[PDB]
Amino acid sequence: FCGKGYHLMSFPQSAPHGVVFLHVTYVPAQEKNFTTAPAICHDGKAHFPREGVFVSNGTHWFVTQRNFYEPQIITTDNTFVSGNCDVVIGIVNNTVYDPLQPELDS
Amino acid sequence: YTMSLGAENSVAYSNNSIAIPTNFTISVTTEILPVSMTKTSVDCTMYICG
Amino acid sequence: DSTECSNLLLQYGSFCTQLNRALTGIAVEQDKNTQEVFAQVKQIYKTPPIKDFGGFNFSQILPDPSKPSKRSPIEDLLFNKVTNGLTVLPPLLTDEMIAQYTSALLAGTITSGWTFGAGPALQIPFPMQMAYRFNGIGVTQNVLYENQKLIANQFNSAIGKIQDSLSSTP
Ligand SMILES: *[C@@H]1O[C@H](CO)[C@@H](O[C@@H]2O[C@H](CO)[C@@H](O)[C@H](O)[C@H]2NC(C)=O)[C@H](O)[C@H]1NC(C)=O
Ligand SMILES: *[C@@H]1O[C@H](CO)[C@@H](O[C@@H]2O[C@H](CO)[C@@H](O)[C@H](O)[C@H]2NC(C)=O)[C@H](O)[C@H]1NC(C)=O
Ligand SMILES: *[C@@H]1O[C@H](CO)[C@@H](O[C@@H]2O[C@H](CO)[C@@H](O)[C@H](O)[C@H]2NC(C)=O)[C@H](O)[C@H]1NC(C)=O
Ligand SMILES: *[C@@H]1O[C@H](CO)[C@@H](O[C@@H]2O[C@H](CO)[C@@H](O)[C@H](O)[C@H]2NC(C)=O)[C@H](O)[C@H]1NC(C)=O
Ligand SMILES: *[C@@H]1O[C@H](CO)[C@@H](O[C@@H]2O[C@H](CO)[C@@H](O)[C@H](O)[C@H]2NC(C)=O)[C@H](O)[C@H]1NC(C)=O
Ligand SMILES: *[C@@H]1O[C@H](CO)[C@@H](O)[C@H](O)[C@H]1NC(C)=O
Repeated sequence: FCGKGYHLMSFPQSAPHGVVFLHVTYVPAQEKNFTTAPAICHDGKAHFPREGVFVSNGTHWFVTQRNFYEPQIITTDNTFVSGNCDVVIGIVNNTVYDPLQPELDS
Repeated sequence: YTMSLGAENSVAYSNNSIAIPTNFTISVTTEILPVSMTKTSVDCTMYICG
Repeated sequence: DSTECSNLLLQYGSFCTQLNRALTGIAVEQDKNTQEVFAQVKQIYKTPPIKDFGGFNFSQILPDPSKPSKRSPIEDLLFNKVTNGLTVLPPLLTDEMIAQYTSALLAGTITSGWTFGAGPALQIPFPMQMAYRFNGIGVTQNVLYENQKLIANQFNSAIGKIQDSLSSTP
């Protein structure tokens, strides 16, 4: 409706008997393949991304936002737990870091 | 010639692979929309009869 | 073919030019409408040869290889169910090319979700795409993943009911 791509903003310009809209949009570029999984199996629990997606570069698993590659460590703060690992089709095994663990470890 | 719709692009679909963008383009496009016409008035008596 | 009639018709001026111009404008407007509706992608996307979409069946909407027209069963049913100086101009886009455009749109929305509509087509597994759509309407991803077989069965049943309803209603 407001240009090709994800619409960011628009600017109006007057024209003879008309209007010209300059649509400023965000276009994704330089995409890269990654291996993806619906959920992460850890401690017999299924973890799902809170806002992002699980991606793998070949050896390590990360969670990133869907529209830009920004890999982050899969923690309990960006994932949520729902059920065990027996139900979700395609769940893979990976560790889930806990930020609170070094606090009581020290 | 017989016109071509577009270049063929077979998307590499598989059940466990995703494509994530690593960059972005800020694209500005133009959209021209007419708003008004010339306001014309015709005197019917003067047009038909002078 | 009457010369006298045309000579008398010339006394009325450029009415014929106006009518021809209006009809020409309508005729080009129809082609513009078809371009605006169907030609929204400049890439002709194709489905993978293996139809592994996590239980989701799209056979009733994807083009049938057995048919020479390369139409879907639903589109084939739709085409079957629709039945002195005058000329009929053919449309600029033929039915097979319009079907090809719909096939490209279907392949893009199945293999890439909404990414192809906003830029480059980014591949994503179809259950993950459905989970994204679930999040769009405010339902968590887990609900989709846990009940994936049920959702796929319901979708296939609904598509079959659509074909039956179209085939059974005049
Ligand atoms: C996937 O990305 C991770 C993190 O960027 C890579 O792990 C790093 O690899 C470099 C190279 O040896 C090491 O110096 C870092 O210490 C590693 N970081 C961690 C947290 O282990 C990983 O190698 C990448 N895998 C591939 C196949 O590219
Ligand atoms: C992921 O981890 C689970 C749990 O550790 C693995 O499930 C085990 O599989 C072995 C061999 O198939 C069984 O003997 C265990 O009883 C299973 N445990 C549970 C809790 O189910 C699973 O195989 C692992 N998957 C991968 C790919 O490593
Ligand atoms: C992601 O991987 C797929 C498959 O490995 C790549 O698709 C192939 O790309 C090559 C290079 O142009 C083509 O010659 C093949 O025909 C493609 N195969 C299919 C099935 O499309 C894809 O290019 C990769 N994407 C990225 C960004 O690396
Ligand atoms: C993302 O793409 C932009 C293109 O706009 C890249 O910016 C270019 O980077 C090269 C290499 O440093 C420069 O020579 C160009 O002048 C840059 N262009 C502009 C407009 O600044 C950017 O580096 C890319 N980033 C990644 C991570 O690929
Ligand atoms: C997808 O659905 C189609 C049709 O709904 C299935 O095709 C049917 O397959 C059965 C068993 O082979 C046949 O008895 C039917 O006659 C087929 N129907 C049609 C219209 O051809 C198809 O098997 C389903 N699954 C897949 C993976 O394509
Ligand atoms: C993808 O399909 C392969 C079979 O080709 C199967 O072995 C694998 O488990 C599937 N992965 C998922 C996540 O469904």
